[PDB]
Amino acid sequence: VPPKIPDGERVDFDDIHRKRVEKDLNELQTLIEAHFENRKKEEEELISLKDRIEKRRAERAEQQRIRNEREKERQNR
Amino acid sequence: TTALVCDNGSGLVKAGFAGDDAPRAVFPSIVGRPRHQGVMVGMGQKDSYVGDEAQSKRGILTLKYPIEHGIITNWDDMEKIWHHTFYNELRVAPEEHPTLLTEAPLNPKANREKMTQIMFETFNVPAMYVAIQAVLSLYASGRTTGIVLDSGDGVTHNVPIYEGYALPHAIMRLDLAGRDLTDYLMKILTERGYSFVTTAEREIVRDIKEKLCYVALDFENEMATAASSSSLEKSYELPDGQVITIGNERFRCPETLFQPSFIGMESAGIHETTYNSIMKCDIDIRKDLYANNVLSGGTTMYPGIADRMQKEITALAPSTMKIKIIAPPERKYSVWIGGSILASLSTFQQMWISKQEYDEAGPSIVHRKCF
Amino acid sequence: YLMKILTERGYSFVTTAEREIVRDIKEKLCYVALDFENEMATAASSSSLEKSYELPDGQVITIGNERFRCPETLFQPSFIGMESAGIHETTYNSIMKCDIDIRKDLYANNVLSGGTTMYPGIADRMQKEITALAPSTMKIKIIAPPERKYSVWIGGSILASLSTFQQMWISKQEYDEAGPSIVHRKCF
Amino acid sequence: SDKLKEAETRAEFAERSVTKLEKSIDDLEDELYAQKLKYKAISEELDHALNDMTSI
Amino acid sequence: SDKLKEAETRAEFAERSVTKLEKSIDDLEDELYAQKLKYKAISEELDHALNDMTSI
Ligand SMILES: Nc1ncnc2c1ncn2[C@@H]1O[C@H](COP(=O)(O)OP(=O)(O)O)[C@@H](O)[C@H]1O
Ligand SMILES: [Mg+2]
Repeated sequence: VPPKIPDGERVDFDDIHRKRVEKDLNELQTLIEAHFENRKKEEEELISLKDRIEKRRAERAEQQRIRNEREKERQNR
Repeated sequence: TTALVCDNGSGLVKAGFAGDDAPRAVFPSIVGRPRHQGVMVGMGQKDSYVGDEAQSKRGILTLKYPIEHGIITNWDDMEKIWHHTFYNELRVAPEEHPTLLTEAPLNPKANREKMTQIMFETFNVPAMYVAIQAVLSLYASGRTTGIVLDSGDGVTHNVPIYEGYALPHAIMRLDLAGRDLTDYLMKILTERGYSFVTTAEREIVRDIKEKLCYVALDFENEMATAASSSSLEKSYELPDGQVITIGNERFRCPETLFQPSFIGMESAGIHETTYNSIMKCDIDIRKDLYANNVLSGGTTMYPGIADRMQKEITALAPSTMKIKIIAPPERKYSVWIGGSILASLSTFQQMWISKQEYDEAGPSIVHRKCF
Repeated sequence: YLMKILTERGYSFVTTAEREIVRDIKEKLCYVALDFENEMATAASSSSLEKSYELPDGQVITIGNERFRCPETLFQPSFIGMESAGIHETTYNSIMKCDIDIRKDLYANNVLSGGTTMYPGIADRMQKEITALAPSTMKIKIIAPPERKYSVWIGGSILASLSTFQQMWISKQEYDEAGPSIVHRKCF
Repeated sequence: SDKLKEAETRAEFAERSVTKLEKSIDDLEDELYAQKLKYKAISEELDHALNDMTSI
Repeated sequence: SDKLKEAETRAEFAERSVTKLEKSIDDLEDELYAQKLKYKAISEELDHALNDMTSI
């Protein structure tokens, strides 16, 4: 014979609130917080660091030009 | 203690402890032995990579799914998959946790009996229970009525339920699912020049299907539009470059669901087997089933299917009834969420198949009262 | 081929002993051009390439555009009449025969070895050629360790020093039982 | 004489190579910075969009 | 002997410079490529968002 489920009390369709409404606001707020903190940590620091590395690169370029010119001056024979 | 809600599925094994929102570990169910020779010594090369590890070394493996259509065809590989799931993806010994497997409707008995025998002898669980994959998807929606179309990756089945009383004479199980759509897409891609043959490249075609294909609202109009303009051609970059451009293959692959004559299957589409499943029900619960049609399973995630199906059923159904299609955003894990809810219930706590009961009646206990 | 193109300036090396002298010339002077046509045009106008070399008895010789024409044969085997494609295209063909999912890793880990890959400027010419052939998205990297010549022997030492390898040797009693054809068997 | 000729020759090759390497390095770094700045401009587009979304 | 010593030292210094430059180039290349893949991914998900908007 097919199984017979013993009779209980309750409930159903009442956990949809407690599993939906929670993340309906908490998840949105938490993801907004994550996006804000990630953008703040990432974008400005990356642009500033790239500018810093660019300045160091320009200084390296100047040093390379000076050394190349002095060595070409001496070695030119 | 807590229960383990495993869900074998066919294509993705989803598991996790009972009482959460999402499965803890989701990974493809493939076991791939290496096929080449291997010359480096001491590299630590194993004999079989299972789960998500074999989706990264798939270049030199021969992946083979252990579950063909719901049924399990290779028991050793399935045992290996279960062992991996318990020990490495969850890291909980099964000696201290009840398990709740899931099984498609109308499956062979021997499959279910072997499943319970394995769970009780090899892994030695305290108690396990097998549940039909559609009732859980109905749990997750928070309903108690409705006809659920659970189009997985192995098999598409359509179980109608009213007021908690399932109708066993109205279950329409059809064996067209995501895998056949992958094969058909791989077969129609050859019309542009792209040939995928290896069992590893089936995964690439699956990714193409997931990311690009969509279900057309009206098939003939889309076929006419894609043949004149070029606003549909979306490109995609293979795992090595050489981008490809998919034209009207986009909506022709998932159209097979509504016209199974494309892959040579005789039966009617998923739009008409639902109506037939409804019409087999009694005359007084057809309105409720019309109003509470539920979608589940992975393959029902195509963009634009919840409108095509509603249009088709509204065409078939009487003009007065209201047709509503419930398509929750968490469709893929709907069965597992329902499984967690069912395992977390207090009323259900005495339905498990306790080990002493199995010792007294053998594996055939599953067909008995403890269903 | 170098010994054959040196005859275009007047230097004739024929004896099997003088092949060693031509080999020394090749080792010390030849280099692989980054772009062949531009080098051929430059060497035909200026004279900044002509490097001289002293034979084992005096009579210095001056090598002009023979410098980068000798090792160019690697990338155009039609020079010595061979049909096949250069070492820049047989690598790409060898990659394309592999499966579609391991081509990125092979593209990124192209390794050079052997003596003849020591020409100055080959690790750039080969990378340029493969980047021309390969899809634009993949990254092409050419590993050229400074210890290229002895790379095979260093690897051999490492392999012989492994503990896991210690039971793969073809022991003499095994040879006595199966004859010399044992090498093709499991002990490869 | 052979030794020092060899050393100076290979050193000259080294100098020319390393200078080419430095040009390569600078071009790569500057292109990286340009791409990163384009990305951050896109990020601030998204951040303006998020400020709109502050509507929620 | 003096010329040999100076030449050898200059050569070794330049050589070590070469190796270090190569390593730096490799690392910056890895980071830049990762950024490139990030950009392609962000653009693609942006387009998916646009198509989602088109749907709804
Ligand atoms: N986002 C998606 N879009 C289209 N198809 C998808 C998507 N995600 C998964 N699929 C298809 O669904 C299948 C996974 O279905 P799933 O529900 O995991 O099956 P099972 O019932 O065995 O768990 C995949 O093989 C894939 O073909
Ligand atoms: Mg399923």
